[PDB]
Amino acid sequence: FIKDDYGPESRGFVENSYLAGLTPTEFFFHAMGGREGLIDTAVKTAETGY
Amino acid sequence: KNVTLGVPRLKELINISKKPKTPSLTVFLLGQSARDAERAKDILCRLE
Amino acid sequence: MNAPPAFESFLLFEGEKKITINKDTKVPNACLFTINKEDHTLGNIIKSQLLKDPQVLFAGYKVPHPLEHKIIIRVQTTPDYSPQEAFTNAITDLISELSLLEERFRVAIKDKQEG
Amino acid sequence: VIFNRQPTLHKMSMMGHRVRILPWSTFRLNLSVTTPYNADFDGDEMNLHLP
DNA sequence: GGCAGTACTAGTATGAAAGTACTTGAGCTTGATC
RNA sequence: UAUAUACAUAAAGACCAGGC
DNA sequence: GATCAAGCTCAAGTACTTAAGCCTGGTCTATACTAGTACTGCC
Ligand SMILES: [Mg+2]
Repeated sequence: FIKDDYGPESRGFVENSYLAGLTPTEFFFHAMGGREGLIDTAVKTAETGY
Repeated sequence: KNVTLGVPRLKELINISKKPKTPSLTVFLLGQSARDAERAKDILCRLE
Repeated sequence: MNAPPAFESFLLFEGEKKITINKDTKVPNACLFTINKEDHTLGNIIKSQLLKDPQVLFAGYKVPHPLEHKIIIRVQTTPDYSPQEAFTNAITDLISELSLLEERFRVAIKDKQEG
Repeated sequence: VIFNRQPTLHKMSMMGHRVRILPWSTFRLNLSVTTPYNADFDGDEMNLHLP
């Protein structure tokens, strides 16, 4: 992407559905949004248990 | 207005920590300053 | 290490009766058959032969659990027709069907070869 | 038997059961019972304490 | 043939926590004395 | 003929990997 | 009436205690220094 692109594609909006398949970058951003799910689930359990 | 919720807010109430991440105070207005936005912004300037 | 023997499905050991007949107290003329070491092959034939008998009000089977091999067949007939008679006529009627099918399949073979 | 799964978050995660003995190697339990223990069947394990 | 020195082996000796509570130091106020 | 061979030992700790 | 000293309170800095539950596997566990004993070489 070009510097200072605030458009929907550059900032992570994925316009494809799992069926048509994600394009390369949308695959990476989709992986960045899923890492935040894995991390929370690993962190919160040890706090909710203490 | 971003406030803390979920488990991070639960440690605050339980531990009764002196300094919460997000202290907040809701304020209600009595007279005509409640209905009018202009009369309200006046009190708004007095609290800030 | 706990896997049951393969033969344990179709073989009876000492003391197990093949069939066990217990009357059913909920209902008049209702009987409940218990067949050890059988499965849906045998149970389904009979049920479907009992429902042709117009003097049979109810017939059905179930395998209580798949890991233990037995069938449980409830039969309810009309008065003055015994549910043990219903279940015997069912078995003799299949034998008279399957003996007719094995003879008709042998004729179609000889016809089929060189004919 | 009493029957457990860790961690025990509330008290529905220890409930007394009534044994029935079946072959092969795994404890077997009704599917409605998988709501309290919060256990789905993929490689899970559950303790058994015989009073 | 015996004694001394050196080497080897065996045993013994030693960045990317956070928060709360307590203690110490400094500053301010009051009292006493000149 | 009688009588006898009865159970104990694999330490503990450290880090590492995985499971739910 | 003013100045100095003492006492009390407040704020800041430093130190001490905790960070999920159960379970299965594996690999690996001192080194260095000193003292004593044995063997070899030389007188
Ligand atoms: Mg699971």
